[PDB]
Amino acid sequence: RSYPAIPRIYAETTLNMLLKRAKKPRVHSIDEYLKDGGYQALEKALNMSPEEIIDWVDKSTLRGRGGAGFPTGKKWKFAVQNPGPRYFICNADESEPGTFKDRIIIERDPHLLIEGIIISSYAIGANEAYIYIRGEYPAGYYILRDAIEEAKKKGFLGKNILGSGFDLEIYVARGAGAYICGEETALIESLEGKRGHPRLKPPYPVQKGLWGKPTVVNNVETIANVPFIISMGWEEYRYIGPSDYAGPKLFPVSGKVKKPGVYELPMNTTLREVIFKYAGGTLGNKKVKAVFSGALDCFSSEELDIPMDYSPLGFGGTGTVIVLTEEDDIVEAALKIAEFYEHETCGQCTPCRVGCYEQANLLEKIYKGEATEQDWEGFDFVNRNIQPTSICGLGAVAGRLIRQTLEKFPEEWEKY
Amino acid sequence: FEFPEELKTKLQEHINYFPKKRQAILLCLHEIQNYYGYIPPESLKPLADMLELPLNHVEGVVAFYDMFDREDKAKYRIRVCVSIVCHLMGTNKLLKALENILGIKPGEVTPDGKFKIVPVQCLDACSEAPVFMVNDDEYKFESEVQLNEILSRYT
Ligand SMILES: NC(=O)c1ccc[n+]([C@@H]2O[C@H](COP(=O)([O-])OP(=O)(O)OC[C@H]3O[C@@H](n4cnc5c(N)ncnc54)[C@H](O)[C@@H]3O)[C@@H](O)[C@H]2O)c1
Ligand SMILES: Cc1cc2nc3c(=O)[nH]c(=O)nc-3n(C[C@H](O)[C@H](O)[C@H](O)COP(=O)(O)O)c2cc1C
Ligand code: SF4
Ligand code: FES
Ligand code: NA
Repeated sequence: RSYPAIPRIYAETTLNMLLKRAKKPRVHSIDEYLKDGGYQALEKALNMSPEEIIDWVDKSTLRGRGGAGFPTGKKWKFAVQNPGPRYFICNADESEPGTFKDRIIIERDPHLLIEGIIISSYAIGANEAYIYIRGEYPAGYYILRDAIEEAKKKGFLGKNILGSGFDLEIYVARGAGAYICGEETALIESLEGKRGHPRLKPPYPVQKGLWGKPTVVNNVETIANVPFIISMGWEEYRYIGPSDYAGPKLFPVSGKVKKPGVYELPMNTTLREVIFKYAGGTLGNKKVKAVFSGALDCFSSEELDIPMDYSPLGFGGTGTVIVLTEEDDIVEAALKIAEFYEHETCGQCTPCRVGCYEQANLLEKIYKGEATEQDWEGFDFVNRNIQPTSICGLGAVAGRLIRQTLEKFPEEWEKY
Repeated sequence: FEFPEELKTKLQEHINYFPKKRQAILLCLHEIQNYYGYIPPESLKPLADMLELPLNHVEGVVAFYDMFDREDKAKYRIRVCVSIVCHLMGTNKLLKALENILGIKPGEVTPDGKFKIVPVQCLDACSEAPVFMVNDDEYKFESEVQLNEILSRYT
């Protein structure tokens, strides 16, 4: 059995949890997973009440790893207050620039994710679960399909799992090129066989989701923590990392570092430590100019001492670290971010549709030295006016990183 | 028009996979593009019938999703990441190497219909930048000599 080629992304851990197996760049099949005590947290979970599993996930303080940090236990609690049938969805759309943390769990330790999906589906009473994986992860899709079949053969999926009376089938859906399908309501629209257009929210999916039924959407990395919470118990989980932001976290580090890759570290690690202590510092020991938090925020060299946690002054986001050094042109970099939003707006909202397009079109003119004075003023205006009337997070942040480069690097923009 | 029996059986497998037929639309379109090297305009009506959807719904779905190509037939799609990290790490060197080897630029197809260069957004293998795919396979670009050897595997 063969899979399409995947680059061997470097992975390193100080905690040996989510990267216990995924630190090795290869598929860990079910026999190897079972040797590490795999699926034993599922066995323990099936001997617990769904309410007790929600309680432990709540007490663990686990927060959503998809970027918004919503408390997981609280999300599941909301869904179970609504009558069934309920659905569980694993969000494997991972399409934000720089964010390659989820694919290494999918490709290398698929059973860790599957075990977490089964436990999570049992906890919310969902008998149908989905993995929605982006179309540009074909290897991850085939690895998951094969691992699901392995789990079914071992009796971890299907009807009456391990004599518990709990039924579950996991379906794997593929995306087809749209970053917006990572937004949970557009993901649901895509699972329904439609274009990936975000819905007005509230209602949150826990109230009205797939086929208008209570639906929990959780990110791959969030789900991969669930077997650890059950296996170790919530108290031992709360003892990982700092007491206020407990648990392991994956940090995808790229750009101008010596050792780019995924680092599993506690959340009290600073951004400076991620770059210098772990990722080996910068290429050619050149000065750090900026860190792009995916396509969301831009941190300057004066902001490297912030913790990589979910605090107000913390790095936040998905812990995506893209390092730019002194040689990297900030305007050329801002243009690539503008191009990303131009390419990914779904077009439902007028200021988002026209603003994402104009921001990239005008920024290209500025970069190429073809912009008029009106093009410069128009660009500033457009960048500030993408968010109005937006119904999803994309319109709200399409100008964010670019505005931060204008504020933090005025001298470079001034040259253009 | 009628789908060949080898493709029809794969489409029927996807259609019967999810609880509802219409959920299989993207998997069916991926299967059609794999078989033909693009989405032939004549395939949209027989697919709509199989999914029990109106033709307009299927056409709107094909138009929305970036991976689907209704215009150019290509045996091998070379997806080149044109996003931020690969830009910083050498997308321009990868594009130059591809033009030197194949004689084509992004959006173009070789005369034999063998390769098409498709510029794409972040493929999220950024630590291995610059990134490209050749159909389902994904790689880090190192140099022209290395790229030439990779492309020689696609016959
Ligand atoms: N990983 C990636 O590829 C990627 C891409 C884009 C954005 N992001 C992140 O996504 C974030 C925005 O995501 P969002 O719009 O889903 O955020 P959100 O704050 O609206 O909600 C986050 C999650 O909590 C749930 N939720 C929130 N309030 C709730 C409530 N009152 N009751 C029940 N459920 C509730 C939502 O349904 C969702 O599941 C951004 O801040 C960004 O960091 C990540
Ligand atoms: C434009 C947009 C794209 C998103 N992309 C992703 C993504 O690729 N993966 C993900 O899990 N969440 C993504 N999210 C966040 C989801 O909507 C949602 O918050 C998340 O999947 C919930 O899981 P969590 O609570 O485990 O984080 C995106 C949000 C927006 C607004
Ligand atoms: S804000 Fe933008 S991406 Fe989100 S629904 Fe509106 S047009 Fe689509
Ligand atoms: S920017 Fe090219 S793979 Fe992410
Ligand atoms: Na997608």
